[PDB]
Amino acid sequence: LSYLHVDAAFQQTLWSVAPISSAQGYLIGGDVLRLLHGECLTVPSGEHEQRRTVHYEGGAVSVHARSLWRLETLRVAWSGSHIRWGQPFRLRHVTTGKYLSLMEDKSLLLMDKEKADVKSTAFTFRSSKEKLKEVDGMGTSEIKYGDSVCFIQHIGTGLWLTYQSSIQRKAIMHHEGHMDDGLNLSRSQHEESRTARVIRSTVFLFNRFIRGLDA
Amino acid sequence: NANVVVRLLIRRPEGLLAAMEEAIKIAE
Repeated sequence: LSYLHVDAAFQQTLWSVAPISSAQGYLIGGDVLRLLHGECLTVPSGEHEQRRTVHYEGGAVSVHARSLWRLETLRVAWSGSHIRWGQPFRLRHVTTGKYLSLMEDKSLLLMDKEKADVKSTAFTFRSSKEKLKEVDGMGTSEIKYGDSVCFIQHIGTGLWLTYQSSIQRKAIMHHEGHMDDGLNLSRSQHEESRTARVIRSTVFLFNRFIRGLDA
Repeated sequence: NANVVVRLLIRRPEGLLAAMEEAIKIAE
């Protein structure tokens, strides 16, 4: 490591390795996932905001690109463990990279990497809608994908996720809400996770291309 | 020995022709 331009040189530099992981169909931390209902959480399309509100509906978008969210558990080491009901995530819409930035008084927005604090956007999982802690291993297989009913309470305000009443059946923050906020899950496969980061890397260059030449 | 000395000559290094040209007229 030079002085911040990393390059192979004739001076040694220490390198403290840290692990991430080491079965089938369990919430292992780091997956890019749809968030099904029993219909899944979307973001409004482009060519029309720059995609900042949040819809929640069915359609072909659950087969399509925008409905893709990636958990990032706070532990840098061993983030590839399984997921138990209560360790937190900082969710992220992967096609644009914006975090699920929430102020429950204001709206359920999509801001940049500034609002991604441990409190401004962190959510968790709670198996009950009642109001009610570490290991450095590859995990205890708590949640599954197809057979799971999950519910989310924000850390920063304590409010709970329910839907309102081109469908804008919008997920909102409340105290009790409905009884059919029943988050079922589906993982996205290998290349579907791969294509999404390819699109985001293009737009962060192609819009960067277009803005520069128009000077 | 030709292998060993140069390996120990990279662990500390010490343009040379950019520097030794400037002293080629160095006097007083």
